[PDB]
This record gives sequence, structure tokens and C-alpha cells, in this order.
Amino acid sequence: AHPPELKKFMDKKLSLKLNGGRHVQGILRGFDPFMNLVIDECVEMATSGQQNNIGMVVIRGNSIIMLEALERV
Amino acid sequence: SSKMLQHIDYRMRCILQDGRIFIGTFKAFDKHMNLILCDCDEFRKIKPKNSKQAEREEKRVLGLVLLRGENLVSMTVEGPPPKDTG
Amino acid sequence: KLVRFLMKLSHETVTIELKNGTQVHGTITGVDVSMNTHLKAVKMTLKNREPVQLETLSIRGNNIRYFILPDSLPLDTLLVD
Amino acid sequence: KLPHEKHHNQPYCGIAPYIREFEDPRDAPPPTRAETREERMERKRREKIERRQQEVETELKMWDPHNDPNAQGDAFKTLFVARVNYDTTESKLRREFEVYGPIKRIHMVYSKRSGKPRGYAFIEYEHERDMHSAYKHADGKKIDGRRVLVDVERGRTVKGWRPRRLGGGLGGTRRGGADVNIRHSG
Amino acid sequence: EMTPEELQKREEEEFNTGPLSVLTQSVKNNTQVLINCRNNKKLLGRVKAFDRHCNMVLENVKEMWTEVKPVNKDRYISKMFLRGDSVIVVLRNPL
Amino acid sequence: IGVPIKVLHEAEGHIVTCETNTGEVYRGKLIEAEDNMNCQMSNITVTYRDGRVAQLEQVYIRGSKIRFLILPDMLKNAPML
Amino acid sequence: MVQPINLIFRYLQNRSRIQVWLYEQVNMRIEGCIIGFDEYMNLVLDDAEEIHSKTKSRKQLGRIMLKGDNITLLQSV
Amino acid sequence: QPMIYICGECHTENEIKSRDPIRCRECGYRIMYKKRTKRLVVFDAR
Amino acid sequence: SLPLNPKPFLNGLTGKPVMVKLKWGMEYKGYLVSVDGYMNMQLANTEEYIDGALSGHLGEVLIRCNNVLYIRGV
RNA sequence: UGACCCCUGCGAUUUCCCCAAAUGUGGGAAACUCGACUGCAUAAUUUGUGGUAGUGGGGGACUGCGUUCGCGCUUUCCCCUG
Ligand SMILES: [Zn+2]
Repeated sequence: AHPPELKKFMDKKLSLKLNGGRHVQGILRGFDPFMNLVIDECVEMATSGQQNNIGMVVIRGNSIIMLEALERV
Repeated sequence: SSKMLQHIDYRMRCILQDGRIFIGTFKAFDKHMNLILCDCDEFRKIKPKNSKQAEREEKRVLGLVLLRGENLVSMTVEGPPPKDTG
Repeated sequence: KLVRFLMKLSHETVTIELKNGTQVHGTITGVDVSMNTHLKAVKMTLKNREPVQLETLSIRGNNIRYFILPDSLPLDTLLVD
Repeated sequence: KLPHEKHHNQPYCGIAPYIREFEDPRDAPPPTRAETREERMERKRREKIERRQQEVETELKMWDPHNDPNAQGDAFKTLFVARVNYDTTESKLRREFEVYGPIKRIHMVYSKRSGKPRGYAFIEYEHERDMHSAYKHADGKKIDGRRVLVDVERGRTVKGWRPRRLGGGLGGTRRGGADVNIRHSG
Repeated sequence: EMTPEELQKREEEEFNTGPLSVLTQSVKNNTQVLINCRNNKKLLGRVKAFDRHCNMVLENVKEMWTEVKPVNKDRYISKMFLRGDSVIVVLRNPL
Repeated sequence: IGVPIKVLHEAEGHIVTCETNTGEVYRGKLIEAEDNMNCQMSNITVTYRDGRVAQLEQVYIRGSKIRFLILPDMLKNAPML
Repeated sequence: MVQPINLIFRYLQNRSRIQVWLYEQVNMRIEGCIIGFDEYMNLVLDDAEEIHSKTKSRKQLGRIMLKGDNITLLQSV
Repeated sequence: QPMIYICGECHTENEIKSRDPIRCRECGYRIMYKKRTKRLVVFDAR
Repeated sequence: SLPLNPKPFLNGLTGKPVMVKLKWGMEYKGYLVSVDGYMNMQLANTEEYIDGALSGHLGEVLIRCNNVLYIRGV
């Protein structure tokens, strides 16, 4: 049960890709061995150009597909 | 478990869940069925939407590849391994 | 368990259907705990494709949809273990 | 294509229009319910158990424990010792059990047909107090190198008491494997 | 599991009194059953054995499905082996 | 551990390509590798199913959600092989 | 360091209306006040409302449960 | 440390510790004997 | 409102009518009979709804867990 | 390919006793040590129990919108193909 080495992305602005062609963008604050990530200042980033900020959110690792760091870590 | 050991180094064609065919030299495996192919080439069957034309094949060279068992459907022998003798 | 019973069907001929609609008819030669089966002298028929005869084929258990076993199989005697 | 962008032209439908089962009175074959090497064994275990229980009732009706010629003396005075070494001479058992008090009579049980020593005897002391004094000390004694246990004989004192062959007794030296420790004594 | 000992019979009581008892009672009374699978096809037949993985051993099965006007197609399989993951719904004879 | 996992650990630090179940293919330098197939890359080139591409700097990918990986052919010369 | 378990516990104590996304489904979402949760991520709501992006209709469900595997993204209010 | 003693009656070996009341664990017999030493012993055959 | 975990919630839901929606739209409403450690539901006198509208009546129905989308009482 | 006949299966190590061509070659006992041999944590997010369903394609008649007249979307019947 070794957790992932995501210490590099801690406190960095990322853009995550989800299963159903959905994307989000927020700052990472913590992770878990099951890739359960907690990102704050998250935006929904729907299919359209419209943007909706809600802030603190949680994402399930089973549905998290990819995470890119916009701040190059 | 000689069923897999006897087939080491042979030129196997792996069938993917999406319908693709990865033909490469099966080097090694594991309990999860994660295979290692050398000089692999990817083939895919595209349906003809223009008229009754022969199936369109789009080959793609990859080299060394690591296929996940969960994504591996089946595998068969396309031909013997590359003979090193002249 | 029951996979042991699946592993006991060696040297018999069956027809397996896959989750992608592919059909495979051949004789079983070996099975593992993960349901992966190896069929020799087998004929595969992919969806919207032509049948092809393969001398060997190692299939994974996850992509298997179901099997079709012979009619004379002794179920009552083979399920004792 | 991708699982999300795949256009499902005919997604999974229900089963409401596909109920064509067989009628109720068309019951299943009754004789098609059995298994081999699973029920015949339970049947043999039940027969051997009932057969023994019936032999138990016949033995209880024929033989009377209290009305036994071998048994003599007061029941509260008599004592019971088992796990005794077969080589223990009568004099050796006297020298070991007269210490707690004088012994009026000593009885070594023997096999009726084989004649071999059973391994347990009944000792009748002159005074009931000598017996009670022996109850606590005698248990756990070592005679001829083999540990022996000692408890007041309940065959004619305790209500509803019977030996192994009749389903009663104490001690589990031959009970379920790894369930009764051999070190512990009665 | 809650009973990490190797002598645990949790699967036993599960199949005897849990939701999976439908298959035990099905094999007991030799009653038919209709199964809806991920193939969009329904398989109607009897059961002879199963386990925790929901893999049943069927006999005298009848596969049925529909394509597209919608045209129905059916066939028969006297002996087969169905997987559990691909199962969607099970329905015993409601009679 | 597994032989493919070991081949990945030694493949750490070189340019590799990775295709995921969603179809996207990412080719770039590998930074960190783990037993659970979790791969981190840098300065990658992404190709989507439609064909469009993009530019990224630092990326991490879950292992279970990967279809396959392409590693340098020179790795075939490893001492274990 | 805040973890998802502690954050879910905070939202639970706060009784805030948490919205949840579906796995492989983008058009439908569910919102309700969480009552409890297990390690499997299954969540129970007191008064759930199923909202769709295309229809914008909020279907009332009441006290319900939702599987953790189907969850994709949590959102406050 | 072990201090094996031989019981008089049952001739059984048994450990005994200091301050331990002297009694064979096996037969409750109160007479014991020290085991023959291990020291090297020699005898000119005179 | 004290915390009520999903397992006790479903346990209390046992015996009462419940409708469950599947990942592909179809729904099933019936008297909850029992569940297992994996949430394999078994209903009685179940009625199948297709695309929200009533489709028909099935009866006793055993359904796996990994196929259902959600569950709701009544 | 293979009847009959042998062990119920360990690569390595430790101690006791014994046969012995007596430092080797072997047998009767256990001891707890590595192996990825099996069962359960393994059907509850990371492979060993699914949101990768397989749900089509093409030839004739048969609608409409845009049009570069090649086509993108869209609506019907008969045929070959899986
Ligand atoms: Zn002694």
C-alpha cells in the first residue's frame, strides 16, 4: 500500500482530466494512496468556455485520469 | 506454469480490447499478464464509410512496448521468433 | 471454489464468447486461477471479421463473456469438488 | 471509439417484455435432488449413532450399576483412581493409598475376557474422613512413573452419572484433536 | 474479512441466508431463471452450481436478443458457463 | 516484484510514451516510476483521439488507467534479459 | 494537512448541501445534505435532488444513498 | 541456571530454581539428586 | 441529526419498498428483501420502469452491485 | 507415444541415532529461517470479477437544411455481409 510520490505537486496549481471528458483546475493540498486528491480554488471547466469557481472540493481517484501542473512544479 | 514459459521470446500478436492488434516479440510476463513486446507494430481495423472497400489498415511502429494485462484480451503466434542464423 | 472445475476441462472442446462479441472454438489445454485459458488448434471469429485458425491462443479472464461446454459433460460428478 | 463518446444506438433494455417462463403446475422433477459421497455418510453416522443409543438403553435396562457384586462398602467412603500403570502391584497401591488412611478393601478391575489390567481401581477406606483427606492430595500422584488422577467415585453417588460407553465420564484425552491438553489432569 | 481465520464459513451462511440464496434455492428446486447480461441479450435456463463470484453452471439455456425494424433472434445452448461481472439482472420464475 | 515493473524502474529517466484508456498518448521524459505503474513525465507531447495536440510541462498519470507504454528499444539489453 | 476523510466529516457536521457527479455521466448530477459515509465512499443524503444540465429539472428523491464508485466530483452548495 | 535434578522415586529429570521449594513437579517426591558434573575427570589406573 | 452510515441506512431500508436506478436508465422498484457485504440487492414483487415510465412487473429479482447507479426509498 | 514397478513433492542449512565399501556414498526423527506453491485482506478505487457492451457496414429506390455538387447532419422500403 505504497502511496504515490505527489509531494512535488503539493501547493501547486494543477489542471486535472476526468473520465467523461471533463476537466478541472485548482491548487492541490493533499493526496492519499488511493489517489484521493483534495484541491482548493477549483473551477468546473465545463465543455463550454463558461467558468464556475466553487473553491474547496474533493475528487475520487477512481475517476481521476490525469493531473498536469500549470506552474511546472 | 510451463504454458507461458515455453512461449517466451516468440513473435506474438496481442489482441486489444478496442480491437487493435499489437504484433511484437513477447519477451517476459508476470502474474498480472503485463507483457513486453520488442519491435512491435500496431494494426487497427477501420470500417469503410465511403463504399464497399477493403478494410483500411493503419500500421504504426512502436519498438519496445509494455502492455497491461487488464488491457490484453488474447495473444497468438504470428510466426516463429527472429532466426539469428544466416 | 469452481475455477478448479474450469481447470479440469482440459483436452475438451468448447466455444467461448468474449465481451467484444468475438467467438472462439477450440480445445482447452490449461487454465489459471485468474481464469486465463490457453486453447490449441482453435478457430477465432472477431466481430464483423472472417474466421481464422490459430495453432495457439492465450486469453485473459477479464475479457471473457461466457463459455459453451459439450452436451455430455458429467456435471453432478464434476461438481463434487 | 471511446466509452464516453460511443453513440449507443441500442442501449441495454429491460426484461419486462420477456417473461415467458413455464407454468406453476409444471413442477421440477422431484428425484433430481441428490449428491454422492455427501449424504450416505451422514446416513451411516446417524444409523451408527441411533444403534448405539438403543444399545445404551438395553444395557441400562439389563445391567444395574448399584447392584454390582464387585462394588462393596459405603459409596462416600470408596475412592476411584485411574491412569494407573499396569505394572503397579497390589502392595504398591496399598503402600501408596494407605498413607491417607487405613484401607478396608482394595479392588483392581480386570478385563472380563482378556484378563489384562484395566488401569483403575476402587479403594475403600476405614473412615470417610480418610477418603476426603485423600480426595485433594491423591489427585495428580505418580505411581510407577505414570501420573494418576483421583476423584470420588460418582457411579453410585452422583445422580445421572455413567461411564464413557454410556456417553458420560470426564477427561478428554481422546476428544477432538488439539482441543484437550494432555498435561492437565482431573 | 471480519473473520480472518481460515476456518471461516461466512460464504456458507451468505449463500444460505443472504441475497445469493436465490441461486441455492434455484439449484435445489431445479427452477428456471432468466438473466440479463451486458450483451443486451437475455439467457433463460436452469442452474446447477455457483459460488461467490456469481458464476453459475447452466444447462438447457435459451439465448434471446433483438437487433435494430427491431428483429428478434433466439438460439439454444444445452450447456454453458456464465460469468458474473457481465451479469446485470437475475429473475427466478415468478410462479 | 514483476519483471515489467523492474523494466520500468530501470526505464526511469529516459524518454517514454504512454497511452491511456481514454485514448490520449503522451510522449516525453520520465521522471519517477512506481510499482503501481504510476508514471510522472516532463515536457511531453500529447495527442488526442481526434488528433489535436497540446503542450505540457509536468504531468502525473495513474497506473491502472494506462493502456500501454513505449520505452527505448535499448532496454532489451538489460542484464536480466 | 487536510485529508478527504476529514473534509467529508467537516461537510457532514456542517450539513452543507454537497453536489456529486456521476461516473461516465456528465449531464446528470445529484445534490443533498450528507448524513454519513463509509470507507467505500458510499454517501447518504437526507433530501436528494437530481439535476440535469440539458433539462435543468430537479427531481426530488428524499433520503437516499449513492455508490462511491459512481462519484466523480464533489461540490459545495 | 537450569539445575536439573533427578527425582528419587520416578528418576525423572527436572529443573529447579533457587528459592524453589524442593519437590518433583512430576511425582511430588521431595528427594532429588544433582546430576553428574560435566567437568573433565581422569583416573590413573593405579 | 446524528450520523447514519450507509450500511445501517440500507439495513433500515430492508423490508420496505425501494426503487433503484441502474447505470443504463432502467429502474426497479420493489420490497427490499436482503443485501450482502457487496450490496447485491434482492427484491420481491419488483416492477421494472423503463426510462422513468413503468414497463412491467417481474417479481423476485436478484441484482448485482456493480451495475446499479443509485437507490432511493419508496 | 508408452504398460508394469517406485516417492506422495521440495531447492539449501542445523542436531541425534544407525547400516556402511566407516571423513564420502544412505536411512528413521524434527527445528525454525528465503522462495511469490496455495487460501483468506483478493469481486469494495491500482490489474486475479467490467462503464472497453458486440449495439454495424455496403448496393438500389426514397425526404429535407447548408453546399465547394465531392459532401456534413437528417427521414423511409427491399437486398448482400457479420
Ligand atoms: Zn519425581
